[PDB]
Amino acid sequence: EQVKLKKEISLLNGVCLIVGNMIGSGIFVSPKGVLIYSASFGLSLVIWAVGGLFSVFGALCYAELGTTIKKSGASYAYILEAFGGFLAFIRLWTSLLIIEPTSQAIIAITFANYMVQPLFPSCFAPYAASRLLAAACICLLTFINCAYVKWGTLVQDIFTYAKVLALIAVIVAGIVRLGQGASTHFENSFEGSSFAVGDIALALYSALFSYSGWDTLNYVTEEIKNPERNLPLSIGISMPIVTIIYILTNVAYYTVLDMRDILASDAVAVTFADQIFGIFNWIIPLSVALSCFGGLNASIVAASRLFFVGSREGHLPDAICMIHVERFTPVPSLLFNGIMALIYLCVEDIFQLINYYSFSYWFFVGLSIVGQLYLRWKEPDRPRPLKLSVFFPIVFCLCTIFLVAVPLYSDTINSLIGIAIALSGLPFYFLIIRVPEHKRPLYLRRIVGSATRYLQVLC
Ligand SMILES: N[C@@H](CCCC[NH3+])C(=O)O
Repeated sequence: EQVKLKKEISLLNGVCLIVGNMIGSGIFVSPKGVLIYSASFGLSLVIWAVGGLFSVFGALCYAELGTTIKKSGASYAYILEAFGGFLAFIRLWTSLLIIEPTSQAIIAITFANYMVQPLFPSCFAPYAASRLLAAACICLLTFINCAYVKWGTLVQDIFTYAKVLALIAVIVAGIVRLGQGASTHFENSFEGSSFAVGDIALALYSALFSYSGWDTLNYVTEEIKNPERNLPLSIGISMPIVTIIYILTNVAYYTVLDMRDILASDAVAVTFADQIFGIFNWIIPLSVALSCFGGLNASIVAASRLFFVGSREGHLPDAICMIHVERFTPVPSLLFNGIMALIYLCVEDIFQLINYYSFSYWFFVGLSIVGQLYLRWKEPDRPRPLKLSVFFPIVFCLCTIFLVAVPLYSDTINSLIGIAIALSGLPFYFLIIRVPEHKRPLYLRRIVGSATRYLQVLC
């Protein structure tokens, strides 16, 4: 009965946090980032499959890591127990300022856009709506996750079911248009491609960037029923599902659209629909909005638990490690994440904020893998229920080196401002965190007063 974040995330709610968070407005809108560089369908599908394989290697690394550690945080519990503190600190701080607020605000804006879109198919949706609809979405998901976490897993479940239904719809349309005929785009000179170290590297980067989120279940891993089984099994059931969904929906696309109008189109699914569904060409913008809703709910669960864990370790203020008394949901962490996402709804060029945290994000996943190897070396006696091999940590450490080098020479000043964000986090750690609580002024008294006032949100 004691205040503890009860588990209540089954295997199904495990597969829905990963699949949900993963397939979101990635293959729905301009997924041709792997087609611009691999200028052919055959090479495009080969690079989809290869990026999927390498994301599977990363997800198996994280299954082993999350069954080894059994602490939520998913990049912050694996840097904190392998390395120490400071690096974990600037992983919560990068996720606190730039990574999680921006990603949630962008998913909210992209949900608003494609909710409104069937009304404004050619005209661009206004900036007044498509930001107020985004704030309504963020606030609704924060409230749904703040009331009952079973509600939050339910929302995630429903909208992941919607995602998979819509993508099965487009995949079925593609297979139909392939069986009846219409196989000109496919299997005929399929690979008049652009084999080149630059182009192949950038297409692999775009694919491996498109399967992100495989580490979403690891954020909520103190709340899984028997994590030892349900975390690796849910990851290993989610990753082939999402890889298959990706390569099949791209097959469909290529079968219907063409190399020309599949580029130079804003949201290629909303092009595919216009070519096939006809009068029901609004279903696909509706499904992009639903998939963005599922992805936003998963981002909110994961970010709320990242900040909760971060404050439980002493990094974020105590007020953020607090459960609700009767509902058992991290109310102050969720309010904080919602505050941050809504603040980042006021920014105009947020899709420009993407790239800083892009480099930093893959850096931190890499540092977590490096920490897994550090633990394999230093403590080869910790109970690891699922210990696969070293081959997967090694290959995905290499793939992380690649995914970190690509945005460091392509656009370097942005990644430098990302490192600047982490450096800006540094002073709080070297001046507030590392203080042993008995050197701070009556700022402590203010902090405790505020923490009590916010304790008056659980009662
Ligand atoms: N992978 C999702 C984004 C969620 C990953 C977490 N930042 C996408 O492809 O759009």
